[PDB]
Amino acid sequence: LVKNKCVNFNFNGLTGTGVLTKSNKKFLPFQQFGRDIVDTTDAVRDPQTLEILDITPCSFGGVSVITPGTNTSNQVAVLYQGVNCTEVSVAIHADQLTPTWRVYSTGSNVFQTRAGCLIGAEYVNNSYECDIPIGAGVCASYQTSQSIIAYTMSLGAENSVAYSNNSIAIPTNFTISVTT
Amino acid sequence: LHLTQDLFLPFFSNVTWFNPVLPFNDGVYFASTEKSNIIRGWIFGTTLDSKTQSLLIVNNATNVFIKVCEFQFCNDPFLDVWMESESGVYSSANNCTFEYVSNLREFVFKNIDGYFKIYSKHTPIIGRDFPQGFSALEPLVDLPIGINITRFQTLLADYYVGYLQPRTFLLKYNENGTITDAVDCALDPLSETKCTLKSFTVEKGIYQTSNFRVQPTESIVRFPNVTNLCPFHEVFNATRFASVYAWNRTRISNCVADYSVLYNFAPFFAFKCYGVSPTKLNDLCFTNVYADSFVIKGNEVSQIAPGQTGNIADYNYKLPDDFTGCVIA
Amino acid sequence: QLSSKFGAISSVLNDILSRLDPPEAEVQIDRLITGRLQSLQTYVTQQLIRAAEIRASANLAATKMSECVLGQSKRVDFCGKGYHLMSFPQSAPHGVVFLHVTYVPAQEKNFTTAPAICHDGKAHFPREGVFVSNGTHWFVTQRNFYEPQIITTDNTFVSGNCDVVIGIVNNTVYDP
Amino acid sequence: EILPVSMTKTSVDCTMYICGDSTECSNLLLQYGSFCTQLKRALTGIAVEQDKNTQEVFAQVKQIYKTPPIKYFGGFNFSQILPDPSKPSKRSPIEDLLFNKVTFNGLTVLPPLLTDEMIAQYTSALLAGTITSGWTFGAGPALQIPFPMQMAYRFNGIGVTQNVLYENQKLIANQFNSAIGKIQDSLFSTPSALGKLQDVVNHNAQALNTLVKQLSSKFGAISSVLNDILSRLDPPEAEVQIDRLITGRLQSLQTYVTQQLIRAAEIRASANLAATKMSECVLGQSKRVDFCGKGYHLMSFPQSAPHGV
Ligand SMILES: *[C@@H]1O[C@H](CO)[C@@H](O[C@@H]2O[C@H](CO)[C@@H](O)[C@H](O)[C@H]2NC(C)=O)[C@H](O)[C@H]1NC(C)=O
Ligand SMILES: *[C@@H]1O[C@H](CO)[C@@H](O[C@@H]2O[C@H](CO)[C@@H](O)[C@H](O)[C@H]2NC(C)=O)[C@H](O)[C@H]1NC(C)=O
Ligand SMILES: *[C@@H]1O[C@H](CO)[C@@H](O)[C@H](O)[C@H]1NC(C)=O
Ligand SMILES: *[C@@H]1O[C@H](CO)[C@@H](O)[C@H](O)[C@H]1NC(C)=O
Ligand SMILES: *[C@@H]1O[C@H](CO)[C@@H](O)[C@H](O)[C@H]1NC(C)=O
Ligand SMILES: *[C@@H]1O[C@H](CO)[C@@H](O)[C@H](O)[C@H]1NC(C)=O
Ligand SMILES: *[C@@H]1O[C@H](CO)[C@@H](O)[C@H](O)[C@H]1NC(C)=O
Ligand SMILES: *[C@@H]1O[C@H](CO)[C@@H](O)[C@H](O)[C@H]1NC(C)=O
Ligand SMILES: *[C@@H]1O[C@H](CO)[C@@H](O)[C@H](O)[C@H]1NC(C)=O
Ligand SMILES: *[C@@H]1O[C@H](CO)[C@@H](O)[C@H](O)[C@H]1NC(C)=O
Ligand SMILES: *[C@@H]1O[C@H](CO)[C@@H](O)[C@H](O)[C@H]1NC(C)=O
Repeated sequence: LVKNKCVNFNFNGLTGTGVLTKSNKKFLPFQQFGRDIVDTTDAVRDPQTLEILDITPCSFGGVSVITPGTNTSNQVAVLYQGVNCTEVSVAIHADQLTPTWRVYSTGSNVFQTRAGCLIGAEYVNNSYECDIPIGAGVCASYQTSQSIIAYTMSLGAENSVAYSNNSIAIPTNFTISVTT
Repeated sequence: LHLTQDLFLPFFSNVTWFNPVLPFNDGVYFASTEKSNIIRGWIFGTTLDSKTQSLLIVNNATNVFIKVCEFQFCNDPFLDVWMESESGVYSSANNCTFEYVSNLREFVFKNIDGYFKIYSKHTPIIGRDFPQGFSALEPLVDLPIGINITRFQTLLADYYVGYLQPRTFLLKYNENGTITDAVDCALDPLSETKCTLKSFTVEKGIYQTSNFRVQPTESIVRFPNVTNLCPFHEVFNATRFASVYAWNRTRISNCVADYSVLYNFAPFFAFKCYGVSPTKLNDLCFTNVYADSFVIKGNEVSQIAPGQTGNIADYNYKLPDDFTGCVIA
Repeated sequence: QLSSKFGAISSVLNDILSRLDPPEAEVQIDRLITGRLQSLQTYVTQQLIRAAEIRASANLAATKMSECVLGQSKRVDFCGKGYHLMSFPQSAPHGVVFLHVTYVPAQEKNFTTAPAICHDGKAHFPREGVFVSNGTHWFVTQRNFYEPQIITTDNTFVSGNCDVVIGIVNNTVYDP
Repeated sequence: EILPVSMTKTSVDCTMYICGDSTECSNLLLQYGSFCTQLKRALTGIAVEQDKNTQEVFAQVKQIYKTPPIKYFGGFNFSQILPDPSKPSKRSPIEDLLFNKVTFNGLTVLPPLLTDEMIAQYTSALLAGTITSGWTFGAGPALQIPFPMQMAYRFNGIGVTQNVLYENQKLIANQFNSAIGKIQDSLFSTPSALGKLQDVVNHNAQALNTLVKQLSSKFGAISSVLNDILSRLDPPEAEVQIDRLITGRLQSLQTYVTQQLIRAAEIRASANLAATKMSECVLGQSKRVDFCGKGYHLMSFPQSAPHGV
């Protein structure tokens, strides 16, 4: 029996694919399988060790691509959605991935964010206006040498109004503007 | 801009640069760069024993004469400084079936549905370095050979060999009809958004594309704890057996015919299973199997078989025609 | 989508007829008919959904024309970013373009304020302006453009005596 | 007043839904045309519109304003709405109460572009500009003005002279404070207050549950599992059953997408109304009857909420 790894399992003629982890659900002694609210077999019991064994689905998501434009350059960045960077990296070092081009550049520079795993850009501690939205507050831009970087979006400058109990401000000039 | 899916030579693939017998894997790409005309053509077939017609594609003097024949010369070859002949690679010849008459000589050979497609392109480049750039290959001729070819060679008296894979390509057609550029849909992430957008120019932004999936690797099988077993020690290692006329009909069960213990305990000289294979007997277990206890002579066991006759077969124990079991002595 | 087989023999009408018996051609034509009917239904539904949005946009455009072109609107950030003045329409393919003229102040300047003024035991309030001071003297001005003026009786109105005003000042209110 | 602003963003993959890990089913889907690409296009359009709605509603200020060290505002408290710098996420108490009252096969939920803290910062900047500058920061540079003077201007916009506010300052401040205090108790005590916001989430959950539930339907076929059907009988009958199942699942997907489009249009209309209400009631004083509240209007303060304002 292999746990915490993606395998093909056959339990008493029940076949499937997934990751088998320890669970805490308590079956009754006459029950064998377990089912979710709709159809899926969420849990299963080992016929020999009599252990509750959570079947968990494989990881999948989008492979959305970030590019700065063909006219400017040719470098790109790849975002894997809804997966942590330990895996995917593991599934690259040991294959078993769907996209056949596999390795983009590796070369360290892997950033982990709430949207997913970002490969091909370096996170910076600066902050300014967003150019290419990515996920939860993380944006990307192309600057120089030249490479693609990711940072934290800035909502704008910080201005503090000098409030006072007896202070007022009155304009002395105006401007006429035309908008479309 | 047309998107098509067919067999092609992948971009930036591995190419061997050089009479070995190169396998024919669903078409090959050939490019010969010489002016001495040493490479006189190709041979195609599987065995060259008058079973498959050896495709003798020879460009003798001016234009290629596709002669589907077999031309045994004498056997022993040697170097020669006219004839320019005497290749004895093959042994047997037969009758002719089809006849046809008509640097950087690059050819593409494909066969599908009994049709041999030969695409040719001849750009008279002056040089030996591998030239970069784009050159399209035209459908020079097709042939309804309707045979199978798995092996090929080259006719001697400087060349590269490649193999093709199924792939999706993006092609650009000129305002003539000429193909000027192509883009692959597997190499690089960029040349997948290019295929998705159906254009050669991509603007700044984030683009959705295909999805990734972690495929499984191992195959675990966990059947329940094995607890029951076939009672046979009492049968096949007993104290005493019975006479032929007062045979037992011992009932057995829990029997997958899983008898490997008998192989080691008893070196069976005779083992005949007239039904399914003995190796496959472990696949299905039984319920109402009966066994018999016999003590018979030596030149009598051959009588215990379906359709046989004799004293024992006619008076003591008779087997059915559709007898499904194994006899062990 | 005319070329989709929809699980049939082929996507061409004539070949299906002149290759096999009319019975199976019936089933194949029925399959193609059902597929194309579903395609048409999807197209019509999508068109209706888009038309609803375009109708909403057209109603918004008509309202904006009626309220910004034919008159001056007081709604904030409706006929432009700022204080609205005018608007001009320009035709465009399947659309309209509006040129909004607005008013934006600049060149601010601070000073010191006071809600009311006590001159003779009676609090005074501006009729239409805001009281300001440049450090030494008090003036009353507009609310969006600096224009100081001297305080006088017909510039302010009196209401009550000076016992409830918090930030009250003791300058002089002149009379003509 | 409570208004929805946006809904959850979803993405669906055809192959993992219909032809699950089957190479014999992917081929039979290519003959049905280009349904999947246009479904993906529609879903992506909905997804981007969701973020556009929030950006239009909230991002109405060029610069972020911050309140000074909180001091005497003429007697008005404002503590229940201003951010509290004594706990993570930097929310306001009413916001905390609001947040504490609101509670697979091939489907995916995408996170919003703007996090909750950014929305909180926008709300704080709007509130600071409203209470320190007034209505001027909505039409150019912000101008400082004392709060009692701002309300003296506000009364002047409804036909009441300036005498009333200055001669009744303390009473008005006490009434405002009491109303603010009672608002929290009214919201906390009444359970069925945030109903419409919960309705959107409930509808989305029901739609997803219905979509995943129909995957077990047989649709008048041999069974609802591809493996058993494949390895039991001849290729032609397998093709027929797979075609039946494919048609049923395509119908389910089409129904789901159409429902999502209609609901998205409704939420778009609601978001446009909310943006108009913000721009006309918060950045200025409105003369429209029963638009910024029942009775003559004075002010307005926004508060963030899950998928709404
Ligand atoms: C068949 O049965 C006989 C009788 O029980 C077995 O004989 C014994 O074999 C063991 C082997 O270690 C000896 O120690 C005993 O002395 C033998 N018999 C006695 C007197 O107890 C025999 O091994 C069995 N074998 C098979 C084929 O199952
Ligand atoms: C604004 O309101 C808050 C809460 O309504 C006031 O904070 C309370 O102050 C009293 C003092 O009498 C304490 O007993 C309470 O414990 C405080 N509440 C909390 C939650 O700590 C605050 O004092 C008010 N502002 C002013 C200026 O009085
Ligand atoms: C990282 O990836 C692992 C995969 O084993 C996952 O369990 C975990 O939740 C991810 N995140 C963190 C913070 O570890
Ligand atoms: C005038 O008001 C502005 C408002 O931003 C403030 O920055 C400035 O310091 C003030 N000047 C004074 C109080 O002299
Ligand atoms: C209001 O401002 C005045 C400045 O004239 C100051 O003296 C007073 O202390 C302030 N009130 C406060 C801080 O409560
Ligand atoms: C006001 O602005 C105009 C142009 O912006 C400038 O020419 C002028 O000097 C400024 N000052 C006054 C007092 O008009
Ligand atoms: C087509 O090809 C001819 C040459 O055969 C050339 O003169 C002409 O300009 C081409 N025009 C196109 C690209 O349509
Ligand atoms: C059944 O379980 C017992 C106790 O763990 C073990 O000794 C025995 O080998 C098992 N039988 C099997 C796995 O067939
Ligand atoms: C056969 O049957 C007889 C019945 O009395 C029994 O005594 C004997 O042990 C059996 N033996 C075998 C070989 O089955
Ligand atoms: C304030 O205004 C008065 C009005 O005449 C003027 O004389 C004076 O120079 C101005 N500045 C100061 C600092 O008083
Ligand atoms: C303002 O004038 C009144 C009446 O002369 C006087 O009682 C009061 O003290 C004065 N206020 C100040 C601040 O001097």
